[PDB]
Amino acid sequence: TWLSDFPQAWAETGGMGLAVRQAPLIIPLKATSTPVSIKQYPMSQEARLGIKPHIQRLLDQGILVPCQSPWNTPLLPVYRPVQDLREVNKRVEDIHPTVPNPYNLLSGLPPSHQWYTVLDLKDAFFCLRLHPTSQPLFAFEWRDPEMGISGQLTWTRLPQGFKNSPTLFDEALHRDLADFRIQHPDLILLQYVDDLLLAATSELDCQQGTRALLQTLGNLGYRASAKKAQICQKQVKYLGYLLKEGQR
DNA sequence: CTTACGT
DNA sequence: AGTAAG
Repeated sequence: TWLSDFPQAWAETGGMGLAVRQAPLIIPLKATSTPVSIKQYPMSQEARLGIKPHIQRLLDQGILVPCQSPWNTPLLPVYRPVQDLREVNKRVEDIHPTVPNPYNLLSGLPPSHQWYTVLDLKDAFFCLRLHPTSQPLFAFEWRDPEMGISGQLTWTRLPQGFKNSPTLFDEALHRDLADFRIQHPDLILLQYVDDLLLAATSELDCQQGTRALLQTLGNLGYRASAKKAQICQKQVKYLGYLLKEGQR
């Protein structure tokens, strides 16, 4: 089965990812920026208890670490933690947006390629490391009033809610898949951040190309959702479109 | 929580 | 001058 054949490639079996070929990212600030420290709006016990197991898992995974930082932005409970990084985003230097819009991306799908595999990378941003010099930027406060600990945590990986994460991830995965494209010039590979479409001429070519892509992704440290994967189908859902007999 | 359009 | 998103 596709599951047991590629244990490293699936999030279900391969552990949390880590893009081992990608250097830890340095996040340049705008020329005039200084740190901003926003105090944490008090959180209800219900919200804190809802968020806590997620924080603990991220700590265990090394994705969060304790820190002391002159930067601080608030968490809101939505329960899962959502960080309001808008004041950090304002102080970080802009980069050119290189993620194509889905309409244009899909124009690169020729009618000769009607066998599809769609993969969704799990916890994609967390696969990219942050350089230690840039980690303090993203700090937030975490307290356990029944455990005594009251200090800051920050991210060791590219965080959710940071304005440049989608573009930085898209560019990093493009670098890591450049050789795959060269070794498989008969295949079409569309990348939209963490959403991938592979297109082939035939069921066999799609099967072989999908095996090659899963092997490559897992080897590089990325992880795809086995649950959501659409493997070697003539009909798939990709980026909100239904892809059927060349249409859409 | 806070903060950035259309009647 | 009463929605969506971090």
